[PDB]
Amino acid sequence: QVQLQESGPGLVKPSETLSLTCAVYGSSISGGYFYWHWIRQAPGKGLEWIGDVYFSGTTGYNPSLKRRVRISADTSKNQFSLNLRSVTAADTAVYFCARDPRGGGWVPNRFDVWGAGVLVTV
Amino acid sequence: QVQLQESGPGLVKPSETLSLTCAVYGSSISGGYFYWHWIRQAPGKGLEWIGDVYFSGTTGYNPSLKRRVRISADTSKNQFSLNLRSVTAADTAVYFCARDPRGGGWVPNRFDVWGAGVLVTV
Amino acid sequence: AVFLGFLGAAGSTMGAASMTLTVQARNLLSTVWGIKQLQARVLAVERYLRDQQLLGIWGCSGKLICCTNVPWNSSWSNRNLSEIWDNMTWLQWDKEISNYTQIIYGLLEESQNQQEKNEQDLLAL
Amino acid sequence: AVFLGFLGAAGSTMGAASMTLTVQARNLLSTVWGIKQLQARVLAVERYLRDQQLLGIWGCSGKLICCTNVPWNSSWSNRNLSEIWDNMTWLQWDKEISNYTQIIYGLLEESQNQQEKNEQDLLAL
Amino acid sequence: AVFLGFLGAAGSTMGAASMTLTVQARNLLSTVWGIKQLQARVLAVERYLRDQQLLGIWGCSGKLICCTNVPWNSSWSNRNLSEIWDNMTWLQWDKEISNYTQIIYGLLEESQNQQEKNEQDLLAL
Amino acid sequence: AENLWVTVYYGVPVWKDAETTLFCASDHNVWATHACVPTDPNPQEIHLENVTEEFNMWKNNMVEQMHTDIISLWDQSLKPCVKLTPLCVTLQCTNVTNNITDDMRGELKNCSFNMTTELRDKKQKVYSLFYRLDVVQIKEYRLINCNTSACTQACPKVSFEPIPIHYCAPAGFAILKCKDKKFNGTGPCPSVSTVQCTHGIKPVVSTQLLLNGSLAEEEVMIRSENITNNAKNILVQFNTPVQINCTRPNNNTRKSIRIGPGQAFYATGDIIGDIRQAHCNVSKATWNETLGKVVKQLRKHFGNNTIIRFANSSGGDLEVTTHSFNCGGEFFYCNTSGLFNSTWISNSNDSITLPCRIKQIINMWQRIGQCMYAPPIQGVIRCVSNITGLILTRDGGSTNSTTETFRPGGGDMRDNWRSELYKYKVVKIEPLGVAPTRCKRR
Amino acid sequence: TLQCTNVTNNITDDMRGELKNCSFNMTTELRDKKQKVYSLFYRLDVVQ
Amino acid sequence: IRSENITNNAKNILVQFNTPVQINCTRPNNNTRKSIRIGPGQAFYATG
Ligand SMILES: *[C@@H]1O[C@H](CO)[C@@H](O[C@@H]2O[C@H](CO)[C@@H](O[C@@H]3O[C@H](CO)[C@@H](O)[C@H](O[C@H]4O[C@H](CO)[C@@H](O)[C@H](O)[C@@H]4O)[C@@H]3O)[C@H](O)[C@H]2NC(C)=O)[C@H](O)[C@H]1NC(C)=O
Ligand SMILES: *[C@@H]1O[C@H](CO)[C@@H](O[C@@H]2O[C@H](CO)[C@@H](O)[C@H](O)[C@H]2NC(C)=O)[C@H](O)[C@H]1NC(C)=O
Ligand SMILES: *[C@@H]1O[C@H](CO)[C@@H](O[C@@H]2O[C@H](CO)[C@@H](O)[C@H](O)[C@H]2NC(C)=O)[C@H](O)[C@H]1NC(C)=O
Ligand SMILES: *[C@@H]1O[C@H](CO)[C@@H](O)[C@H](O)[C@H]1NC(C)=O
Ligand SMILES: *[C@@H]1O[C@H](CO)[C@@H](O)[C@H](O)[C@H]1NC(C)=O
Ligand SMILES: *[C@@H]1O[C@H](CO)[C@@H](O)[C@H](O)[C@H]1NC(C)=O
Ligand SMILES: *[C@@H]1O[C@H](CO)[C@@H](O)[C@H](O)[C@H]1NC(C)=O
Ligand SMILES: *[C@@H]1O[C@H](CO)[C@@H](O)[C@H](O)[C@H]1NC(C)=O
Ligand SMILES: *[C@@H]1O[C@H](CO)[C@@H](O)[C@H](O)[C@H]1NC(C)=O
Ligand SMILES: *[C@@H]1O[C@H](CO)[C@@H](O)[C@H](O)[C@H]1NC(C)=O
Ligand SMILES: *[C@@H]1O[C@H](CO)[C@@H](O)[C@H](O)[C@H]1NC(C)=O
Ligand SMILES: *[C@@H]1O[C@H](CO)[C@@H](O)[C@H](O)[C@H]1NC(C)=O
Ligand SMILES: *[C@@H]1O[C@H](CO)[C@@H](O)[C@H](O)[C@H]1NC(C)=O
Ligand SMILES: *[C@@H]1O[C@H](CO)[C@@H](O)[C@H](O)[C@H]1NC(C)=O
Ligand SMILES: *[C@@H]1O[C@H](CO)[C@@H](O)[C@H](O)[C@H]1NC(C)=O
Ligand SMILES: *[C@@H]1O[C@H](CO)[C@@H](O)[C@H](O)[C@H]1NC(C)=O
Ligand SMILES: *[C@@H]1O[C@H](CO)[C@@H](O)[C@H](O)[C@H]1NC(C)=O
Ligand SMILES: *[C@@H]1O[C@H](CO)[C@@H](O)[C@H](O)[C@H]1NC(C)=O
Ligand SMILES: *[C@@H]1O[C@H](CO)[C@@H](O)[C@H](O)[C@H]1NC(C)=O
Ligand SMILES: *[C@@H]1O[C@H](CO)[C@@H](O)[C@H](O)[C@H]1NC(C)=O
Ligand SMILES: *[C@@H]1O[C@H](CO)[C@@H](O)[C@H](O)[C@H]1NC(C)=O
Repeated sequence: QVQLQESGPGLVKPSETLSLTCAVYGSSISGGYFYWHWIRQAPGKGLEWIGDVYFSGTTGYNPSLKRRVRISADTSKNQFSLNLRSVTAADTAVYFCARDPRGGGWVPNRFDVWGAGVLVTV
Repeated sequence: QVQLQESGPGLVKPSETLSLTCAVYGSSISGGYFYWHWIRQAPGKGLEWIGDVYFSGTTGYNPSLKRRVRISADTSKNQFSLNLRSVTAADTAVYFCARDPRGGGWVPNRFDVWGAGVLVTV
Repeated sequence: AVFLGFLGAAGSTMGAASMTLTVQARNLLSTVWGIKQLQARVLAVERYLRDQQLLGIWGCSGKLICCTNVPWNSSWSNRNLSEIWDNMTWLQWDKEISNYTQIIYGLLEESQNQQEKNEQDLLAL
Repeated sequence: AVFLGFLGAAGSTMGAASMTLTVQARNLLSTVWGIKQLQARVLAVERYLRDQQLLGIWGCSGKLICCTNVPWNSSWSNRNLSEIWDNMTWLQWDKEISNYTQIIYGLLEESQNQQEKNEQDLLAL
Repeated sequence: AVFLGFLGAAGSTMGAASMTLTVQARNLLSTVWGIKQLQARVLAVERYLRDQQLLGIWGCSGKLICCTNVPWNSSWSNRNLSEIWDNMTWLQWDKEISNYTQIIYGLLEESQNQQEKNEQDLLAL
Repeated sequence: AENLWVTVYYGVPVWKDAETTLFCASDHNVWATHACVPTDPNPQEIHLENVTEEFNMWKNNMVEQMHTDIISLWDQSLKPCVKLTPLCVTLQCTNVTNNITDDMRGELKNCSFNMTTELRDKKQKVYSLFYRLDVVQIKEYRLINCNTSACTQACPKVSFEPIPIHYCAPAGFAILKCKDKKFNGTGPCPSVSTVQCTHGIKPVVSTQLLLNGSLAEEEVMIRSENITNNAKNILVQFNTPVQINCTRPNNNTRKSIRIGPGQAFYATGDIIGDIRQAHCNVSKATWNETLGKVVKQLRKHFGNNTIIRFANSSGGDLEVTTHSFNCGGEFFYCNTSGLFNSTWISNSNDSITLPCRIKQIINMWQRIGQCMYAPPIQGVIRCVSNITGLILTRDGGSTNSTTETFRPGGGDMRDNWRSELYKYKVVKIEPLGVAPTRCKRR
Repeated sequence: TLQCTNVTNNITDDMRGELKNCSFNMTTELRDKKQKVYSLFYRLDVVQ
Repeated sequence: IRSENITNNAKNILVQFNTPVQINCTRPNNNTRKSIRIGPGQAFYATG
């Protein structure tokens, strides 16, 4: 069984760093097979990709948030963290962390398993 | 306790190769930290550099005596030897062998420990 | 912390798995019970050294992705690149050409020897 | 006759000590007491082979002075060239960046992998 | 097998024997009775690793025929090329040039170090 | 003008004489095949042409290595066996009385003694037949080995039959053969051939009458370190078999006596039949022709007109005076005097029958403090071996006089191994080489 | 077990209460036999 | 004088001299060794 859990402050004062940590019990992050994305969903809106991180550190963020976000991934304890800097009043959303079998290119980007979904209100 | 001792013929017929062996008790020639020089001083005159030898064999002699001299250092028995060919009356002098801490860029040519000094009359 | 994803790309395609060779390449080296442990260490060392010697004989010393000038005979395999790097995995490829391996190694060896001889002849001038 | 000046340049500056790397490289390889000697030899061989594999993964195989293309981040050390190669020794330098070594190794590894991939892509054209 | 045609060219001239270096090269690696075979394997590994380390120090790593740039002093041998490659064998050559081997090894080592330093300062610009 | 520069070559075919440790290659017994490597089914032999190599059978480290290997193997094989410490007791013995033979008199003795049993607080009384050589007078007798050392019994399960052991070489080393026929061991050999592993080197142990081995291919060969000096031994290698039949015509019985908790002592019980001395039979015509070939080959090196005399063993220990060997676990000390009793000078169906003496307390190697106890073998023993060589020594002091006397000799077991490990030499490769060539790196 | 007595020949004052002439039975080469032997054992070695 | 902690008396103190003090010990008694067989091969050496 593979599943991810998100942890972090569910309520933070706007206008500073917001830290979330998604930890996966299942497929290892170190394995060069899966990309770890950080899809977000604001209330009354659709999904919104933020960024992804690979085992070798070739991360890529959304062009909209290429400056305000930083995704790190540590494999010793097998988790990955998202730091959203200078969060505004529009960042109140559910921050999902998803798995993509893009590595191992049998199939293109395809989010199959999703985390529980932690709602952060700022 | 570090010092140097010179050996060789103290009197030679002034037309042949003149051999003078300086052996150091203390530091090792093999170590690439010290250059081994062969300073000379004739009576009633000042000092006069002859040549130096490194552990790797990159020797350099005085331009005045670049043809008549050869310095060879053997690290198996930790000594070195000066061979001065075509000796003349001008070679009646005290032949000191000196240690230079130029190996390592801490200081420039800084002759600190000098041998006993053998007067090789000729 | 050197294990860190050993055989992680086993199920990946050849093209995708070729980008993580260093992960799998760095783990090849690391009374009677001491004898057995030391014998295992010596066996691992001998295997690694034979591997390195075989790589060096082909001129690929110190390279993880080294590609040579020996032509690929179609007799060994008829599948094209599109059906190899994007449609097949490394285990299937190894099982497919398992019986055409020694001749490829020999061809690489003589090709490297001929290349060295030609380089020597050219550089003599 | 091979020992013949092991270390020696320990007190020398980094620049001067870098000129005598060969002397410190030749000596890195060469009932229960036979086991003692055998285990010592096997441990030395394993350490040397691990060091050689680490050097090769960076593309510096068969080179004593091999310099790569990755940049020097200022956070690792703000000391300048005039004060590192002519005023500090190797032991002090190692003690200074003792805790910034693994990340440098990872950067070298990924840079060599990227260089090899780029060479393959360029040569394919 | 790897033993096929081992040596073989011992009686051949130096020029002819130089064309079959791979055959000899690939054959250099492969309770008390366990310590016999195990010690023999460790000894062979150590000898091969020392020889490879010497080759790498000379800059000919991963090369069977790698000719250097140090001049040949006529004192070692006054024989001309025609009278050595086409008229002498490797065993006789080794028996001839045995006293000057260590000096040539040192010359190769210092030449490789000087070349590395020259390349370093050239690449610095 | 020359502009020639140094070049380094790897994997060069250059070798130097060296000594290393060879290992097994075989294909339960005392010569343990469990700790011995399997052998390939297709051995590879690489013939080398236009190579002359200086061989010296008398400075081969491989023979000493094999001697140490054999001694260590025997010592290891004797470790998991019962120790006959309780056997050192006073034996009450009498002569064998049933169906006595004239030759077999002053021989095997019916001894009785008290020995321990499974229970410590008890003492059984047991009888057995002990050969004269085993016992010694203290009507009281004791084992000969009692005042030297307590020594262990040989386990019945393990067999002493020789098994070939191919001595390969480690990685980086090579074994050079010498197929050149008419080679006297020492000197240059022009026909050199590299071999991955040696041939069958069956570890048969004997004295003066070297059993199963590799026969010569051209004719009888004579080898000696210094034939001028009579101190050194002379090995004679035959080119044809001289097949010998050695037997013990005495149907014996084995009885197990419990000497401790699980330890069993195997003793000779009944001798049903008729007592008869074990005998060694050598063909008369075959021995005559073989010895004539030996005579011609020796005459080649000792002048065309000389008197040579083949006399019996000089003397010494029983091991170094009779043709000792093992056939089925019983060690026949067949005495060789009729074989070597003749004189040769310039110019049907009967076969000889040597006398043989069975012994159970054995000190095979020249060592004091260790023995064995060969258990008795049920039934009759017949091995029908192959005599394919001899070790002869010249009696010095004959001066320039035409008289010459070659007599059986040996004692040292290295000569037995040296006869099958003469063409092989061990060398170590030197793959690095340097030569001139028109080159410049850059 | 050892039957021991004090030495009495050429004994000095300092070497008193010291090495003792002990006699005892011991096994021999033949298992079914014993021999009475003697030895001089220092006091520190033996204990009553 | 060398010690791990000279202030603490628990640790020992090693004193290394610069010159040697010549000392000669001796056992003037002229003892004899006799070998008595306690078993097959094994022999015990005793004071005579
Ligand atoms: C020199 O070469 C000759 C050539 O034959 C060689 O003779 C061989 O001797 C061995 C000695 O053991 C013989 O092996 C025996 O053969 C008989 C008959 O086949 C067997 O019954 C024997 O069985 C024993 O082992 C069994 C367990 O495996 C026991 O259950 C049994 O009771 C016996 O103890 C045994 O295998 C061999 O037969 C002959 N060769 C021939 C062709 O008969 C001789 O040994 C060589 N060396 C010397 C020094 O002579
Ligand atoms: C798991 O592996 C299988 C094959 O082992 C993949 O199936 C392939 O899917 C692609 C889809 O683009 C097809 O083109 C291939 O033909 C399929 N392979 C075979 C052998 O038919 C599957 O996509 C992989 N799944 C994941 C999540 O990686
Ligand atoms: C011995 O080493 C010390 C430092 O390890 C050297 O001290 C340096 O000396 C130079 C020249 O005087 C100064 O520019 C440096 O600032 C000094 N550094 C330190 C840390 O003191 C000393 O010069 C060396 N001595 C010799 C003889 O080599
Ligand atoms: C190091 O050298 C550079 C060279 O320009 C200089 O700018 C800098 O101030 C120096 N720093 C120190 C600490 O000496
Ligand atoms: C790393 O080492 C440097 C060397 O002085 C030190 O200043 C720094 O605090 C160290 N950092 C950590 C995280 O240990
Ligand atoms: C090589 O040997 C000498 C000169 O070294 C000369 O007699 C001979 O002719 C030379 N060979 C050739 C082909 O000139
Ligand atoms: C057995 O026979 C021998 C023959 O010499 C004789 O000396 C010996 O006394 C006999 N045994 C007994 C117990 O008499
Ligand atoms: C040996 O003596 C015993 C009696 O101690 C007797 O029973 C046995 O038959 C005798 N055997 C022979 C061969 O004399
Ligand atoms: C065995 O014990 C009996 C008991 O009477 C004794 O007579 C006999 O001599 C013993 N056997 C020996 C000492 O060999
Ligand atoms: C052991 O006893 C036998 C028979 O008396 C004797 O020949 C031999 O010399 C003895 N061995 C020793 C070491 O005394
Ligand atoms: C003995 O020699 C004959 C001669 O051909 C041979 O057939 C037989 O196998 C040999 N037996 C051995 C070596 O045991
Ligand atoms: C062996 O033969 C060589 C020549 O091949 C000869 O010099 C030597 O004297 C011979 N030795 C004996 C013992 O025959
Ligand atoms: C053989 O012995 C004689 C004795 O006179 C001696 O001169 C000769 O040198 C010896 N042979 C060898 C090879 O040493
Ligand atoms: C030896 O005795 C046993 C005991 O019964 C018998 O089976 C066997 O046939 C006998 N041997 C011969 C050759 O008759
Ligand atoms: C040995 O020869 C004798 C007499 O010729 C004969 O009685 C006996 O049967 C022979 N034995 C063998 C094994 O040939
Ligand atoms: C040995 O016995 C075999 C068979 O019993 C026989 O063929 C051979 O001739 C005998 N050996 C002789 C008589 O030398
Ligand atoms: C056999 O050898 C012994 C000892 O060397 C000797 O006493 C005897 O006389 C020899 N045999 C003959 C028939 O001379
Ligand atoms: C061997 O037998 C002969 C003939 O009977 C005899 O003269 C010789 O003494 C015997 N050997 C020994 C060592 O007694
Ligand atoms: C031996 O002398 C000591 C000291 O006087 C004494 O205590 C001891 O009883 C003496 N031994 C005997 C057996 O009396
Ligand atoms: C030794 O045995 C004898 C025989 O009975 C006995 O009298 C003596 O006391 C024994 N020695 C001891 C117990 O020290
Ligand atoms: C030595 O022992 C004293 C005991 O009071 C302790 O206070 C002191 O710390 C010790 N020395 C060191 C270096 O810890």
